[PDB]
Amino acid sequence: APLQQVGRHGGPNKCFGEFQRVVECMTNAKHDSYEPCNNLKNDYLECRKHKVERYKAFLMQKHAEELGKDPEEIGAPFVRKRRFLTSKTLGLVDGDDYEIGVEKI
Amino acid sequence: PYLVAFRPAVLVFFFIRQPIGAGLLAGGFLFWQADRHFNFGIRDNIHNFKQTILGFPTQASKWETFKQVDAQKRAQLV
Amino acid sequence: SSTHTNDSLNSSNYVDKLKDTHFVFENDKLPSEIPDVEEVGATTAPLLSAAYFIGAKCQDYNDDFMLCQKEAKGNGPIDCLKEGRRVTRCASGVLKDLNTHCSDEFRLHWQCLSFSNLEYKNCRKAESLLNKCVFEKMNLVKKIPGIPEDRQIHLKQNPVLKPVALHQDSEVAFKKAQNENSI
Amino acid sequence: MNLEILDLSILGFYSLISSNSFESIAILVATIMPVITELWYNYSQLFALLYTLIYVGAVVILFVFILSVINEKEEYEYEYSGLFILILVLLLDDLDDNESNDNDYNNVYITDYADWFNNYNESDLSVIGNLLFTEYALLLLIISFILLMSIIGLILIVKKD
Amino acid sequence: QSASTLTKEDVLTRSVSVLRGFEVKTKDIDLQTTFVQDLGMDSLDLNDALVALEEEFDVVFDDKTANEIKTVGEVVDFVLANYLPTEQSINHTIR
Amino acid sequence: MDLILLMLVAVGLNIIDIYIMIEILIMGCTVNTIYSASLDNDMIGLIYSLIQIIIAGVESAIGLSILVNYNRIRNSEEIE
Amino acid sequence: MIPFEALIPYAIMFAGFCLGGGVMNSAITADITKRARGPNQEIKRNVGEDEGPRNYTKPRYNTDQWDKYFAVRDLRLTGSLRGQSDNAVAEESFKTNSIQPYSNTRRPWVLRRHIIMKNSPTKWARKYSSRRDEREQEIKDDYIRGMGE
Amino acid sequence: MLNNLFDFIEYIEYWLIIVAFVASVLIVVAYLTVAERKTMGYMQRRLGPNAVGYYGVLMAVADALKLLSKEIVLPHNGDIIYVMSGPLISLFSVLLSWAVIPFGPGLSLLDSEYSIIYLLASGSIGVFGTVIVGWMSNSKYTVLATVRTTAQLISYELVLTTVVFIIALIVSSLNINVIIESQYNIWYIIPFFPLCLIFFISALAETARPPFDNVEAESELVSGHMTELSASPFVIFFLSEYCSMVLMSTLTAIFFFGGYLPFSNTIHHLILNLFDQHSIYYFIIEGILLSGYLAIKANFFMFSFVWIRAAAPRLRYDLLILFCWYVLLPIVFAIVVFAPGILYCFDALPVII
Amino acid sequence: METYELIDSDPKFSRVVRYFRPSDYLTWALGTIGAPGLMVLFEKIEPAKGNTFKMPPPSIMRIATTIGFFGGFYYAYTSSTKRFWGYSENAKEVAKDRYEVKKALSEKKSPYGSSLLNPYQQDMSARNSTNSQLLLAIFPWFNVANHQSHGIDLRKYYEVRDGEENWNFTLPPLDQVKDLDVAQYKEYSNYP
Ligand SMILES: CCCCCCCCCCCCCCCCCC(=O)OC[C@H](COP(=O)(O)OCCN)OC(=O)CCCCCCCCCCCCCCCCC
Ligand SMILES: CCCCCCCCCCCC(=O)OC[C@H](COP(=O)(O)OCC[N+](C)(C)C)OC(=O)CCCCCCCCCCC
Repeated sequence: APLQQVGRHGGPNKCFGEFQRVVECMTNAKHDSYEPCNNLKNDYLECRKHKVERYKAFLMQKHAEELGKDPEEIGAPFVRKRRFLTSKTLGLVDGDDYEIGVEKI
Repeated sequence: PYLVAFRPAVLVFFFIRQPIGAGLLAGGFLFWQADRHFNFGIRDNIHNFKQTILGFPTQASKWETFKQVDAQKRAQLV
Repeated sequence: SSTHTNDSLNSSNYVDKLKDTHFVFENDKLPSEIPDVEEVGATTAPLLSAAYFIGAKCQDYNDDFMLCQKEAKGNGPIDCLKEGRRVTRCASGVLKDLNTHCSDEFRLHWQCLSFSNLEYKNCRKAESLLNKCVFEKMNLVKKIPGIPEDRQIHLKQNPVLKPVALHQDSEVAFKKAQNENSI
Repeated sequence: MNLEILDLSILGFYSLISSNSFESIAILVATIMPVITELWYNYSQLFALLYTLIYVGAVVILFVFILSVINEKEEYEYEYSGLFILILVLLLDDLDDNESNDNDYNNVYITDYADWFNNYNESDLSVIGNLLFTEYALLLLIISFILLMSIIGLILIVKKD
Repeated sequence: QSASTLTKEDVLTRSVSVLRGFEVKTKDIDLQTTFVQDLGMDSLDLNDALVALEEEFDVVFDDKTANEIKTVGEVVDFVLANYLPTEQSINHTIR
Repeated sequence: MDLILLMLVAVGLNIIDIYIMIEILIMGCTVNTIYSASLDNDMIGLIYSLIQIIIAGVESAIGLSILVNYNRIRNSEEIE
Repeated sequence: MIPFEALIPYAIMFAGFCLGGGVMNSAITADITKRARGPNQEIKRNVGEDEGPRNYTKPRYNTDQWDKYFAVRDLRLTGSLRGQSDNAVAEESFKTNSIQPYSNTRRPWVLRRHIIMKNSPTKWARKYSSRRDEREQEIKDDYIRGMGE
Repeated sequence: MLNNLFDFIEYIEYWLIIVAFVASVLIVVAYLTVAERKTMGYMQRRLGPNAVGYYGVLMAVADALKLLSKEIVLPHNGDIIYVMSGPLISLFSVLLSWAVIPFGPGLSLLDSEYSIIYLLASGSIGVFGTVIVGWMSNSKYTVLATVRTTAQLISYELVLTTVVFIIALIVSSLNINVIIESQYNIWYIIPFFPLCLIFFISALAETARPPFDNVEAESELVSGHMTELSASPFVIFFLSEYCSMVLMSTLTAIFFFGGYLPFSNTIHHLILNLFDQHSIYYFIIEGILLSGYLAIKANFFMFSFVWIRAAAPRLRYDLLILFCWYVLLPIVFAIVVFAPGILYCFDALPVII
Repeated sequence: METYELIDSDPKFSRVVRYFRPSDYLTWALGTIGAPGLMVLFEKIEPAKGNTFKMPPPSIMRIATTIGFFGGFYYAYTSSTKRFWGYSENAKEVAKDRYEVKKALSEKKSPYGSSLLNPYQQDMSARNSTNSQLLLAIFPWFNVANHQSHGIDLRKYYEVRDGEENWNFTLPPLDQVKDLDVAQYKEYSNYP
């Protein structure tokens, strides 16, 4: 059994476990048909693309629009510029809005 | 990373040699960037037109399916 | 490793622009049913300086937390919350003891690591003083498993690789102990 | 503003109006450079550098062949085109840049969660070599075999003797 | 591709037009029409015509034939038998 | 624009221009492999990408030699 | 007879390297140490009287993924990517200031815009044929239909 | 002002660091042109430039300013794309290669685990920019020089790439800074003395320097690819060629002479013990010291570039191809098999640390 | 199918050569001289030049002997491999295999041998080399490593069969045999 889905550090990646449980199910001798392993196939494909999870987020965003809910009042706060991950945004006691250093670690 | 160094060199030389071809290409480039930045929705609506005419599940098609299930499920409880 | 991923900060802001990266916060605390625990507040250099003393003090709790992860069978982060809180408290206990017993020796070692690219080989002298102070006051010995006790690299008399730049504070503090302790 | 869009807009314009063979060997270099930069800044810096190391050597060999085969044909020839038909073609092309029609996959953003289990932390090239030289060593040895065939193949084609 | 597409009527027709642009005694030119008698060309006029007929058909008369040519029909015979299309580049044919 | 085969106008009118199109077309496959492998954190895809680059460079050399000898055949008199 | 005039340009070339190294070693090291002093400008610039000598942090090199997690973790504690702190306990704000990057997963622009590189049998199928997306939409619809059971 | 003025310097500080980095490299490149003529002059028992500026210190400035005040020769004002694209590609390539050169520990603009690949990849682009000058040009000397540039590139590219890979193999890393720090106890000149010669021979061929100056052979191709270049396009190509000489001299010092590591560890500690480490002045001196070690080693190889030009005649490029493919390649591929075998025999396979 | 007892699903290179029967050496010689002999036969069937017989030059017979020598070994290697796999009659090889394994087990030594390879590389090496003899006619690949993936259970060596009582091997339990998987991961479950 050759290795598949090898992470960048040589070990199993995020989705290897899903793939491994599919192989074990499909190759088990206790199974009359491949029907038991159908949910395991969807789980592996969901691990890679997250297509159903993205689809759920599509419904939640759309359902919030039709009820007039504010996107900025029900979502999660975010910052787009890395230089402005400031100590005030991070919540430090002596925080400030001055830019952080990202030029050279 | 070499496009960052070359881009100022190529762009100015492109305008020098072909000022009208460059202005038309650059003008169209900026117009779509204004469509995306200012949410004019022109590119999105073209995309929604292509999916509708080619039989893809559109954004409205997927939302209609949800509304059909929503009405079906509510009556199943009531 | 400088590979761009979707789980941490990337190389530059051109990477964020191409990925349209959003740095997202969550204002919600952990649920009240889960018991609270104070997180470890030490940064990279103090933690690396204290790595082998946290290992020598929390070995039972570190192994028990990791063994919980193996027995969790995928349900890892949920089923080992209680074991994880023990690990955090034990690690904070070591850092607490360092700042009360070996404060100057401890702060000397991780100030050298900050001065020396966080390479253990560059700060042997300050490490030796910290090892001596910790052993006398906390009875903790640094051990590198899998090798004989006399082949441990941190105890090598004449290492092949040595720091190019000398930490002046470590040189001064090493001389002071030489003339006062090993008479 | 994603300035790579403008770069590909200029490249598509010059591919429609290219006339001689030197311009084609420049369309190739004008294509690898956007690829290398975008790989460098988004997905893989390792393969951005591998592209530069290998394709440039292929480009110069390609260029030197143009010198030995340039045959006066397209310097004095005429093309018609039309500026209006060029720009209209590029406008219609620019309208549809959605290579995929999964709207949720293209619109919803995702994240990954980091873990500290990988304490032996090395570069992607070390893992690629670790697998290539151990598990897929047959693939490497066949590639070595194909490279040998090219050496013999080039000689039996070009050498008059 | 690399073969002639010439007919005896076209070569004669193109020969007559090229000979009509000169100062000839008569404009009624056929195959039997001689250069010295019917058209009235001296030594230099004849060779001006031959080179003019060379450029029209992209052919080159050999020295032996050119010195001994008498009639218009002989030129038409020569063009039909010796004309070849010029070789094209390696890209014109296969592309 | 793709379905009306607009790419047939972007390819130049020399045999070498067909070679460049083939290299660009294959390079599109490798960029797609690198993109998927990086998102999945899968080194098997990157091994595939490396194999494609080496193999694509082999056929570039084999095709060039055929075109090189094809041009020699035309310049065959070589009375010099 | 050592010709000193010939050795003058080498002295300036020697000083050329020393200009780069002298500036880079000191300017970068000072900035890292300055930004490691605290979470705001009044602590970075001003020097307290009761504080001891300034200990400097040298630039980092030969890093890996752990150093990226460490840098972000340091930022959440001190406001600097190379902050310094050996406190056994973090502040309360550290429990809720985690940073999670969310990014799109779209194919490169050169893949979906190059006039030649975007054309292939499978790319046309993905872009113009609805056969693939019809099947995958069934999977998504089953998720909401199966909620009631 | 005050506060706004003070933290605006912090907002511009790293740009000045780059400007100082650019200024430092251009000073060496400018005065390498002066040093070459001074070195050749005394070897040829003349003086070299000593009349332009005090003792000749402004000769480089005069050459640049005079060439920057000259008319640019081109068929039309809109034909800048022809003879300017080539010089810019060559200049941008060599300048970008300097981003990975560390003047001290961690003092490189770019640091990555693939700095070696970036170094080789960046310089290969400069080769492309040179051949662009003969872009269906009607100048037969430019056309004849473009053919020779490709022939030399095929010669040195394999040897230079493989030599750097052997050095990277001995440390099992492609980071340039790790390779320098791996030479604490031994400089790779001693174990790989044959490779240092081969690296320098490859550097001479890469930079088109004599005895491999077959591209710009004045006695053969008047000026080679530069015969039609005047004023600004000529300066940029001339500037990039001498930038490459400094780069390859600095790489010879990095791959085989320990980079910035001190000649004497005892003396290095003695000098640095005079300055308090709690003061910023210690790090200025250390930056001067470490770069000085790199400067001294690189100055010797920049001297060696001039030295070989003043002693050896030029070799024909068709002989260079046979020399690189029949002699250098078999030797280098022997060492690429030799070195791992030695290390495995003594259980000393390298790791990154 | 006339199957037999499985001895080793991936026999080591040295074991295959050592277990050569005298006929396997005989076929190795036949391959070595069969290649020069076929060059004589082909000339005899139809002369290469003209119509008269001409002995092929000595340089051709030298390279032909080398080609036949490798071909003879590959044939003999596949002949002996089938006995390990059980495809061919291997009664003699089973008795020899059982004696060698029981002898090594009684010495508390691995029947497979100690390896320079770590657990991954032993597993990887077995994946690459197992069943590779099926393509030995196309390109060579041999098992030259001491891995433990041989497709056999060492408990079958703990039952005395007919003609093995005079060996008097006292076999220890498998957890005391050096360099075996079942006696390697004592302290850590991910380190041998
Ligand atoms: C340092 C900057 C170097 C480049 C600066 C010069 C800018 C010119 C365009 C650079 C590349 C942009 C895309 C062009 C692809 C090649 C198409 C081409 O034929 O070159 C365009 C050039 C203009 O000729 P023009 O007169 O406008 O058209 C012919 C009219 N019958 O016709 C020519 O033959 C001149 C080409 C000169 C040699 C250029 C070699 C290619 C260099 C590309 C490096 C950058 C990669 C591309 C980045 C931009 C991508 C669009
Ligand atoms: C295993 C240990 C490796 C040793 C490492 C060094 C390898 C060098 C190989 C040289 C072979 C050679 O010079 O080759 C000579 C070849 C071709 O010569 P040919 O036509 O065959 O005639 C010679 C054959 N004879 C004599 C047997 C008949 O061209 C040359 O003249 C190359 C000249 C290179 C000079 C470059 C100057 C570099 C200066 C360096 C200052 C720091």
